[PDB]
Amino acid sequence: ATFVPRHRRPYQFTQLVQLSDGSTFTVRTTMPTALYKSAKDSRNHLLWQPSDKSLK
Amino acid sequence: SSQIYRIKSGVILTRPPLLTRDLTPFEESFYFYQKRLNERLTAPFRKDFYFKKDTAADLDWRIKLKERHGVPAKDIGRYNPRGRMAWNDEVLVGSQTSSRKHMVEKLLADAEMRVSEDGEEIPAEDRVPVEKPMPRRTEADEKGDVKRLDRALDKTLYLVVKKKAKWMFPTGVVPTDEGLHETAARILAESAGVNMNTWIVGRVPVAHHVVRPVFLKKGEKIFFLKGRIMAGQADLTDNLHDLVDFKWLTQEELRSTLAEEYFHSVKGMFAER
Amino acid sequence: DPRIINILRHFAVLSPKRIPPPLRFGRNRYLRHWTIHRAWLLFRRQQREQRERILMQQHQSMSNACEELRNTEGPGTRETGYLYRVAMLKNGVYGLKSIPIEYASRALVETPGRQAWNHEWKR
Amino acid sequence: GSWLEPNLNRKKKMMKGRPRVPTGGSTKGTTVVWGDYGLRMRDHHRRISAQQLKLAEDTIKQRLRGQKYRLYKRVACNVGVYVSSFDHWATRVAVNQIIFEIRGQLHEQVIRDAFRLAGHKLPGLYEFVKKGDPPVVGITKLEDGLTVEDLKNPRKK
Amino acid sequence: IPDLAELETRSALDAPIPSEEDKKEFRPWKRAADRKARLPSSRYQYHPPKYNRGPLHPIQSPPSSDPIARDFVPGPFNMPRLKETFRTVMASDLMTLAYIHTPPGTPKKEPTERLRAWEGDSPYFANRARRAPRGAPELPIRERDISFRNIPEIKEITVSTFVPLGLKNPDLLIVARAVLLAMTGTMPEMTRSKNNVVQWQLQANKPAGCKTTIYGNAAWEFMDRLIHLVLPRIKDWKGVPASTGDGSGNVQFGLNPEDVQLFPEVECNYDMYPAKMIPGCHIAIKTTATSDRQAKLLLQSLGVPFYSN
RNA sequence: ACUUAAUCUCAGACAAGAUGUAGAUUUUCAUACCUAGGUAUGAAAUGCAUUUUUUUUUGUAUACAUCGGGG
RNA sequence: AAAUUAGAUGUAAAAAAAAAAUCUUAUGAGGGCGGAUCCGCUUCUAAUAUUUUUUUGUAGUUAUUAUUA
Ligand SMILES: NC(=O)c1ccc[n+]([C@@H]2O[C@H](COP(=O)([O-])OP(=O)(O)OC[C@H]3O[C@@H](n4cnc5c(N)ncnc54)[C@H](O)[C@@H]3O)[C@@H](O)[C@H]2O)c1
Ligand SMILES: [Mg+2]
Repeated sequence: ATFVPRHRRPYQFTQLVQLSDGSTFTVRTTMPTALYKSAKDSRNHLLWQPSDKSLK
Repeated sequence: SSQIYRIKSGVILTRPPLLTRDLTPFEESFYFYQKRLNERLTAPFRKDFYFKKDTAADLDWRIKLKERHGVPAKDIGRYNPRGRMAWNDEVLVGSQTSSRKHMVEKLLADAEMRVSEDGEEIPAEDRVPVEKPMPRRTEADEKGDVKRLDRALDKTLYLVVKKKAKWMFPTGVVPTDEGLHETAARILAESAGVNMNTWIVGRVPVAHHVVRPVFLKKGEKIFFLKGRIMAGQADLTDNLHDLVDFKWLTQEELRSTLAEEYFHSVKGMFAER
Repeated sequence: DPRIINILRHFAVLSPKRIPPPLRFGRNRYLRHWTIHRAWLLFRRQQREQRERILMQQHQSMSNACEELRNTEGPGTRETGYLYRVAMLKNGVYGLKSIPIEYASRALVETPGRQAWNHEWKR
Repeated sequence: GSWLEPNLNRKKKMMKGRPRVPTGGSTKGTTVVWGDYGLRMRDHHRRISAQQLKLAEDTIKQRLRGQKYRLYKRVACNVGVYVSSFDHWATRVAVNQIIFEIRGQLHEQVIRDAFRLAGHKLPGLYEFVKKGDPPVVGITKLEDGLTVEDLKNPRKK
Repeated sequence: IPDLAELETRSALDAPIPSEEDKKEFRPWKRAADRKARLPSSRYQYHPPKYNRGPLHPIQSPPSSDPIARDFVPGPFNMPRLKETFRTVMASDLMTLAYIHTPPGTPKKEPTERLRAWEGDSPYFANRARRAPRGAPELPIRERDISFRNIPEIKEITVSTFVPLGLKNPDLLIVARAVLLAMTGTMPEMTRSKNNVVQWQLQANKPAGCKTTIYGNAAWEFMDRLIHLVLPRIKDWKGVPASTGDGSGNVQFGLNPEDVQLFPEVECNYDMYPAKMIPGCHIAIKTTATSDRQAKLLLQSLGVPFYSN
């Protein structure tokens, strides 16, 4: 008699992630925060934007 | 003994969509339906795991939590997983709650701080609203500028050029020294300038157009490569080839401008959006 | 110790005995869920068949051009199929700098940023 | 290990056994496989010790010293001889089997003198063998079109 | 047409959309209140068995799709932006970048038997056991070309944390279990040590870590947080080593403890974990690719910078 | 064959591409031209070199087919 | 050097029909002939196996290309 395990998942919310460029997308996360304002990200890192001179 | 066909190498420079496609009505209703089902099967939210008791964050969460009638989520409306009225989890037709505009409204109505650092509720009139998201449709969308790359952010744009007149893509004769991928890169620089950041996908052609020879006239065998523009704008100033105008068109507007035979050959390369 | 108890209280809630029980739907609700389930799976089929149709058409276009390109000759005094053999080379395709980081890193976003596109980029 | 000292345990005692006596047409070890010339044991089957094979090698080296040659050994001492506890390592050799092989920029007569002197240090009678000559089935060389099936055929007269 | 006559005439899928008037009088909340009673229960009272005894047991378990089933997981809640981005635009490119044209009438390739057999004239060769794998002891998987029917994609991601010191301080494993809970959104499964080393004080068969595996959309969303929010914030980060890869299409790397707290889910409650109890994790990205170069190419298509190890 | 003790041999090939070079100064192609062909400036073809087993050279067929120490 | 984790083969999944032959089996035809079922001979059908045998068919669906209206 193989047991049927039941999934143990925590509460999840729908969060808006506003990157440093102002663009906003929706995500599914567990944190309670509503809007995550990201000041630093791939859009403001030189390694991901080598041609950008403002960050250089 | 002259060659019958003139080999040409062209580049179809395209700007990929910058925004996700609009969700269908079923997708919105389905997500809301599943989000509410998640309330009935996921563990309850422990505020003690994220907010310390008797702090600005805790007190601020508690006030807004009372406005949501105890629901820790902000995009599922008012629904209690437990109780005698948990069975009524299916919204009726027309429910604005399941719309995306309502989700963004509630989620942005929550990011504002309602309690100062001293634990006192900020007056409703002295509350700072958060900077709302940018609109999906830019000024070019309303203006209808076919020379802008901000237009139709939800669809792919194709760089089409006129030659002193028939609209077509940047093309040119292939020399004996360079190849197809080297020839296309040169034509793009001589046509639209070098001020655009472009990445040629590779060496394989995505489409081809054959103009059979008229027995006489020499046939044309055009092989079109595919290109991606990270940034920049096309400039026809001081172009070597006799180019007059350029415009960025969608897949729908493309068929109207280009000829039927010229379009029938390059439509196989198209994508979904 | 007090902080650890806060952690344990989180796991104690996820215990198999504490988590909610399996759903219990009636017939009318169950039938309604069946239609929602049935439609969603069919909707994926349409998206799948549509996504797979475009992928097929693009491959055919490449094969047509490539097969045709293999038969052509030139330019000038170049043996037939030279261009076909050169196009199939994969120099640097699997290298570190194959695909530019900037192009790949940029992704689709629900809403645009402050500056949707930068036309001032200079080589 | 080596060809004179195997990677075996001396404590584990072995039975005497008996050298291989092929009575079914086998020709294993009777031909020169690597070198150009060889040293064949042509009389009977014995059990050679590691002290007798080391002296044979030293004999060849002494005679051919200062010259370019490559000596191959076609036997290994993997049989522990226990003379009442372990005494020495030995090797079982069948009849008409090659013991050594050589190849290099040497004169054939100079190699004969080397193998000749090595046939005195080893026990038994030995024979100088070249590369390309037929094998030996028992004590009969398969020469003049003779095959291994003619030796098995009852009708021989 | 006779074929159409065989269809169900009383079709409910062809019924008109409900009107507005009837929509206004449909109030599930008013119906229950007015009744002031409990409606009789239905005689159909089948519930999924807690144990599956077997396929022929009188009581059977329903498929996991069924909502009543104890394995049911709520369906998708949103479209991961990275899954949408890759399929819509990136997929067409990878197919174009890596493509080898097959002639129209090319004969299909016959895969050779990797476990060779003995063929020859020796009577012994007939019943000889199949030869061993030539080269490595285990057979490596053969690479599949990138075609319109085979586009490498991300399938699942396994985050594994090893905490040797936990054995002595049991509070290191409790905090480690919580970090992977908020980071991934699943219930980690504790792991046990397998080797005994006295120098490192490691004892075998004792709980010394936990792990998680997220599949489907949850995996894509995890990559989004990693590539665009966590990895860019690491100080003096060079990239994923160019030597990563097991030879079958799976990429693996390790994060330091100070970069695990950079996760958006961990930093918000960074004060709820005791000091210096945040562990480091090993992230193994499993993809549909069939080779190391195809996998690295896929990650490069998602904006993953690689550095020469 | 599997296992045991020794010993021997090998650890690498082709096609294409690319890279230069002496050439011959012919044809095709691309430009500056003239008046559609030649006038030229180039490229290619051309012959052996050169690069090719994981390489900044891909593919095919193969066990991608090899590591430290000492002199 | 020695700690945990993730890996490490390939193929198939619309659908076949039909002719004879070689045995072997059958509580198949209660076969026939000698001595319903036992035993020895035995023809016929059926099934499995085998043939490289004799072939026929290899579609439909999605898309591409070519001609045709
Ligand atoms: N799963 C099937 O029934 C099925 C059938 C035939 C072929 N295939 C093949 O299997 C591979 C993958 O199957 P697929 O095409 O069904 O992938 P899929 O993307 O449709 O489904 C994969 C996961 O993403 C989720 N998902 C799908 N669409 C979504 C959306 N619009 N919004 C949010 N979430 C969404 C699904 O619930 C699922 O968990 C493909 O190569 C396909 O050709 C699958
Ligand atoms: Mg003697």
